Amino acid sequence: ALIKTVLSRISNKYSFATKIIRVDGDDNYAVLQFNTEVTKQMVQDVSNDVRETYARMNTKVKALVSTVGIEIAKRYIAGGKIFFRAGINLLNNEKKGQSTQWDQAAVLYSNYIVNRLRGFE
Amino acid sequence: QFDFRASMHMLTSNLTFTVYSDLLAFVSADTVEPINAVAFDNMRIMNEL
Repeated sequence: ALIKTVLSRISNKYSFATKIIRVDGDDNYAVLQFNTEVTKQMVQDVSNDVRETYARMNTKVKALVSTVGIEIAKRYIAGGKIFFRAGINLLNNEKKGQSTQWDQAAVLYSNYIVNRLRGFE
Repeated sequence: QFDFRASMHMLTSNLTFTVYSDLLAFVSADTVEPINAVAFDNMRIMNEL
């Protein structure tokens, strides 16, 4: 609802079709299509307008506008490629688990495998 | 021999103009709704529903 309202306000200064809006947990992203090829000034203006429109509702947003990739909590796309952060910690844990040292060794190997697949060997 | 008077020529050019490179940068183009896009025979490209 909030992003729909903000995009409605942003349409005041620019003509665009909202292709998709996605609300993925800790991130939101919307793709806006224009009748012209995107310029530097268009990107900067859209970013500033989104930030100011969110501020109009007292929402503090760092509105990042790109043409080629995004960076969200659970993945990021660069150059048409997808990357997943390999930041699973092995020798440190967020909180004490309710498992055994055997199961924690199994989880340690599982985390190592996931990190290796994501590029952290 | 270099004759100063004989070597004077009045070169003529345009006073000023602006040269452009990408003409289509001046054209903003949009598409109609794809559901209503038509083919050469004036009918919609896709009619399945």
